[PDB]
Amino acid sequence: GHMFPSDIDPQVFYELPEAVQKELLAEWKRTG
Amino acid sequence: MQIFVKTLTGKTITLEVEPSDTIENVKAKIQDKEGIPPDQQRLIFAGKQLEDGRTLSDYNIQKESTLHLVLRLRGG
Repeated sequence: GHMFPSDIDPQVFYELPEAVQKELLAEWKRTG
Repeated sequence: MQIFVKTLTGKTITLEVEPSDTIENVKAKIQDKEGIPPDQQRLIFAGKQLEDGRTLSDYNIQKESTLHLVLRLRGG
């Protein structure tokens, strides 16, 4: 899982720091 | 000055600010450009995360410099 809304795409999300990605994917999944 | 906020979808939204402009007011310009409220939006620079009470200069960002925009769901 590397996106949730259309505002997210794997390329920038990989340029992203892992710990912020960790927040994002976990919260995205939680509110999901 | 201007800075290039890359959004997480692979977009780059340029916005016009000052080095002394706060991250909060930068995120508020993202709300103008993207529609996302600041409390729900996060800001990264160079593999590091910023806070609303800090400024571009606090992170040593200058003009024609790139930023990263994420969605962080909520805050309060």
